[PDB]
Amino acid sequence: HTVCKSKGSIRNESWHIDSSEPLCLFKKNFTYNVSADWLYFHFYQERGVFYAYYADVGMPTTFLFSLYLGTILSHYYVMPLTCNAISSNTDNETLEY
Amino acid sequence: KYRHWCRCSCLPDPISTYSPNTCPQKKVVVGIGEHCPG
Ligand SMILES: *[C@@H]1O[C@H](CO)[C@@H](O[C@@H]2O[C@H](CO)[C@@H](O)[C@H](O)[C@H]2NC(C)=O)[C@H](O)[C@H]1NC(C)=O
Ligand SMILES: *[C@@H]1O[C@H](CO)[C@@H](O)[C@H](O)[C@H]1NC(C)=O
Repeated sequence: HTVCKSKGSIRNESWHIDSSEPLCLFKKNFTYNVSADWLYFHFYQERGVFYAYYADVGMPTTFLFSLYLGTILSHYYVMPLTCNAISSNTDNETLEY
Repeated sequence: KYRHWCRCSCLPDPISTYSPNTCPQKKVVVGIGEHCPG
């Protein structure tokens, strides 16, 4: 699970525990438009290569990056975001995915 | 999930088994270039 920064909860963000740095194949940061209302992503795989698209403004998407894995991805999951900012008693805001 | 005699298996390995429908390991062929999954 994860926790949001503003108005945090009594829990702590803990989804992985690594004593040392594991082997990585891709580590890069990107910047997007913070004033955007909606975000769109195109994720797919082909010939063992992972492709990813993203868009901050407008409905059409643009190329972001590509990664080679050599395996076949099978499952995906969205972990819950638990904090005190998406509640009903507070301002009316909900999470959509 | 566990391996389910009543709770038997391929017996022997899938290389020389006679019940491929019940054996969990399915023989596959590489496609356009990948790695041997097992
Ligand atoms: C990508 O951004 C994240 C978050 O801004 C960076 O993670 C931070 O890393 C510094 C240095 O290790 C820490 O002091 C911060 O606490 C981290 N922030 C968070 C939220 O974890 C990350 O380093 C950036 N990656 C690159 C390659 O610059
Ligand atoms: C970000 O989005 C807002 C609202 O969608 C838009 O007005 C703005 O031009 C976009 N770009 C930047 C750099 O703020």
